[PDB]
Amino acid sequence: QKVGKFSPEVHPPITWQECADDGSCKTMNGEIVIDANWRWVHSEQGTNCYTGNTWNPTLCPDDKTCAENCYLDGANYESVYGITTEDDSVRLNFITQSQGKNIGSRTFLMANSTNYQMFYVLGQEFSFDVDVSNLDCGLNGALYLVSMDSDGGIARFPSNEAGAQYGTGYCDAQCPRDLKFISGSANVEGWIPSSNNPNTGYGNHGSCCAEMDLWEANNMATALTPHPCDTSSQTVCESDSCGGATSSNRYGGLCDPDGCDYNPYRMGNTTFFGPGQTVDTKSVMTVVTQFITNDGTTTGTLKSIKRLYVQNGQVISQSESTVPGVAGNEITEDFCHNQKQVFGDKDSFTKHGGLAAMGDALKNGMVLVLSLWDDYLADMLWLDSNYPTTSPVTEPGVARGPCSTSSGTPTDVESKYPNAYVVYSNIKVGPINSTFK
Ligand SMILES: *[C@@H]1O[C@H](CO)[C@@H](O)[C@H](O)[C@H]1NC(C)=O
Ligand SMILES: *[C@@H]1O[C@H](CO)[C@@H](O)[C@H](O)[C@H]1NC(C)=O
Repeated sequence: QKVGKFSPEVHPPITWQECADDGSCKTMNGEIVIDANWRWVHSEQGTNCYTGNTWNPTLCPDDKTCAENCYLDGANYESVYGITTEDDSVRLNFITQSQGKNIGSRTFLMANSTNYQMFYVLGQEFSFDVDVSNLDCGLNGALYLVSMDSDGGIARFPSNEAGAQYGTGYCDAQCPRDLKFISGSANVEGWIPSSNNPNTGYGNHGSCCAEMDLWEANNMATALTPHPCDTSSQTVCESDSCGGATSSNRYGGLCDPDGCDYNPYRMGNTTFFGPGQTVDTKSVMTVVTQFITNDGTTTGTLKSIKRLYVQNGQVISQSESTVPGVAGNEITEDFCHNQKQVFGDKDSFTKHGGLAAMGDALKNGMVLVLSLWDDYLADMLWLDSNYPTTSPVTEPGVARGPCSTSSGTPTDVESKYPNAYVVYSNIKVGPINSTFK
């Protein structure tokens, strides 16, 4: 992608902290960039290169031609995308009106104006605070890690002239082909609009990546899900090599589209995560995610992922799995194997390396994503509600939340909750047990 000049790109700044065993935590300055896919893509004096879910056929006949012709540009974070920052806090609004109608956003935490803040959390812990009280079923405020390049693909693909500044170089375990710019080129070739989503379509190329879903939730449900890949860093895909939820064969690819999820509701305890419940979604909460290794050091193999919450001065641990025979409250090899077994989902997790593989991604740098969206693929029924909708409720793994099968249809949630939003704050990174108590 090339760089336009109609608006300057100003990242709204955010603080976060780095802790030590003490409990002492030092303040680190950072800033937030919107994903390139939400940007206006225009010609020298555009004239859109991309409107709705369809490219400009004259401006973008090919990837090479479109790369010559089209430019990324600066984003008005508040007035257009509903994005603001407040000391340690970031807020993302769902529906924001201006010249156009914006639905949600995907953003990344940057260290400086040109580079993503890489995190190294193997044997470490990652903590943050979140307000999901103004979210409802159908919505998903996601906070997660991906194996992106610090620079946004500039070093590997010089034709990319914008880089991490303009939020380029995205990838994940879904190996997504909806990205307009992949690897220094456009992805207009072989574009097919989405069947239900009027904003997205899919080109002949995708962007594979490891993915550690720390947090995907609304006020009714949450999910912690590692997604390993055969190879860890950003790999490009051709069309049907991809796999992923978007494609027609989701498992014919190099990454795991499902992951080893832990959802308390899905694992049996239906009075743990929700409004007025053990972990009370009506109020702000701290979300701790430890990453235990073999030797308890930063160099060992990822043995376990532990979840602790902190609310109102009380440490509250992850609730157990009452599913037989799926034991514990931690994500491990043995838990994941029995999970996939007992639930009857394809064990794509192990096929692509499992937790060992996911540790390897974490061993290298991974970038922090903060996002908020509704789901056009599955109406978010895999997070809240019963999935698949046809199967019996009481069948193990079917019920993931207390929400209707009929809810979460994008048109309804966009019509119902235009003032909905998420709040991410109080981001701390340090040794196990160093970011709370
Ligand atoms: C951003 O941080 C990276 C990593 O240290 C560095 O390579 C780059 O030069 C930085 N940019 C600055 C300080 O302007
Ligand atoms: C649900 O989880 C909570 C939190 O650990 C626990 O106190 C409660 O016993 C669980 N419910 C059942 C039926 O075990």
